[PDB]
Amino acid sequence: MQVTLKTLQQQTFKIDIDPEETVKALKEKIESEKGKDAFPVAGQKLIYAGKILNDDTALKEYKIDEKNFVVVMVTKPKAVSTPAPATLEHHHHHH
Amino acid sequence: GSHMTISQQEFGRTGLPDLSSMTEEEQIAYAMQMSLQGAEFGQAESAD
Repeated sequence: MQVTLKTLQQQTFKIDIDPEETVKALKEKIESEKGKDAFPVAGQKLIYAGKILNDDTALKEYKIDEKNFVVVMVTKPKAVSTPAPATLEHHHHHH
Repeated sequence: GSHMTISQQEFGRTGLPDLSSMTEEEQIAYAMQMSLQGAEFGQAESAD
């Protein structure tokens, strides 16, 4: 089940998670996909329809949709892997 | 001061910070409002 994710920085992604599993498994997939540096299980929180998801409760209990979005946040730090000018590897053109 | 001493509630913070001014509770309430509005609640304050 391909839940759409949204961040506090207003970035958006998707997570193909098993709806047979609990909210802890959604957290596991987020840590798996984004890495422990961005979103560790122990530091991320999960929010749907204005309510925090209980990690031990199942995904079906909140009727999460694929086209709608869940919100994920991470406490204390706010740093992320920003990009840089990839053109530096050539810095010239055919023109 | 001998003036009327009242103020104008007509104004406020339009564009929220990138979390820099918000407590953990305020960062949470911002997270709530986003998913709540996605759930079609129409930007109301009613969290349930």
